[PDB]
Amino acid sequence: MWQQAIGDALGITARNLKKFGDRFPHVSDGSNKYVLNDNTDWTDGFWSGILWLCYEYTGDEQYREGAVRTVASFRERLDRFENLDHHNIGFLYSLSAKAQWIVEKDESARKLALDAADVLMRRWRADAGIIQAWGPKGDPENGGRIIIDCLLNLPLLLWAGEQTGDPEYRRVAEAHALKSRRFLVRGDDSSYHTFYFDPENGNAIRGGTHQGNTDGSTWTRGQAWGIYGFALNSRYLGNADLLETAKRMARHFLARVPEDGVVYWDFEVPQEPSSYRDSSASAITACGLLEIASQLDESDPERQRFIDAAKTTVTALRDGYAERDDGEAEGFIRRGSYHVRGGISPDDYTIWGDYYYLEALLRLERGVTGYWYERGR
Ligand SMILES: C[C@@H]1O[C@@H](O[C@@H]2[C@@H](O)[C@H](O)O[C@H](CO)[C@H]2O)[C@H](O)[C@H](O)[C@H]1O[C@@H]1O[C@H](CO)[C@@H](O[C@@H]2OC(C(=O)O)=C[C@H](O)[C@H]2O)[C@H](O)[C@H]1O
Repeated sequence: MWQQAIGDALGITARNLKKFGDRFPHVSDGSNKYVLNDNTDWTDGFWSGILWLCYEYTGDEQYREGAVRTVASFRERLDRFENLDHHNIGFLYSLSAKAQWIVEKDESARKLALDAADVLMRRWRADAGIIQAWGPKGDPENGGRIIIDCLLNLPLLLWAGEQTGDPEYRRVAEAHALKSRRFLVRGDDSSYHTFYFDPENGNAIRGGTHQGNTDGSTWTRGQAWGIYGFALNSRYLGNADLLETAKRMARHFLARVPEDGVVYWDFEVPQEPSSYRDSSASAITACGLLEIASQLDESDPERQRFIDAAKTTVTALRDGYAERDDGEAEGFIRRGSYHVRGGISPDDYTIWGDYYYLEALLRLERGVTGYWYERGR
């Protein structure tokens, strides 16, 4: 059912850890090999997250040892503040530092994650009323810009608050999430990728993207970040509207799933085989669907509908996109897309797609929920 699928991921990760050594996988680029970086992108945490996931599934120290080393790398990355002037602090540290604390209660890890939360919390522009996504403070173009991806960076702040009792975190967390819900989600339940606000007064300027097909289109990964993001924020904040928004976006997504069960990179481009896909968006949604259901009561007949939608998605990814552990392939699922608009890895492995695909599996097979919040929140 789910064991075989997890088995391939397990074997692939085992080979990868040895081959990658201390480096981090990002995306493939025209082949079955991952392009590695020295912990300098926004995705390094997904590697740490996959290693932690494999460790919890097998108990095999080879995975933990690898994950532990990535934690040391993140400590050094924070120390020399390298490529951290971004909102992705959550993506980077929730699945690495925070994960280790969620996994084994490592105090050193905990503090590393809290330290990361601090630097991120400062990304909040009291005026704009939002956590600046990309660029430096007051950038001449991105000072007041929010990307839907940012919702996944909030759990690190929400977690820090509960661990520090400091109300700062939660306040800024909810402010950004409500702000996103109001300006990133559209009236037909679709969503904008990013939204711009005046840095000075904070007024709403417009919604748009440089990644989705058009400013008014629906980039599937963006819709996915919203589905999982809003659901995650609904858990921490006990916010029913955020949960409703998650459900709305989920139904919008599901109604546009193609015949083979995996989505194209954008809902507004030609929905046919010649268009590029984004298996990572389907993977993210599977997790998001399960997160949503977990917040619903059994009497709610929609709960099982989302659980089944999730199962169907994962099975679809497995059957038509998953790689077998053939001793060479380095990715879990094929046909993810980084930047179709730009021709950058438009049909490749994406480390985030792999992580969510694996998180969905461990959630479905073991009930493991990733590292966005303390197990059992
Ligand atoms: C400079 C960054 O890396 C570039 O590398 C590209 C490489 O991945 C590809 O395989 O080959 C290309 C040609 O050699 C090579 O240029 C990418 O082009 C990348 O776009 C570029 O900037 C990064 O872009 C991402 C996405 O816009 C930024 O934001 C992240 O995006 C996403 C997402 O879902 O795609 C999630 C995160 O929340 C968000 O931060 C990165 O910040 C930026 O570095």
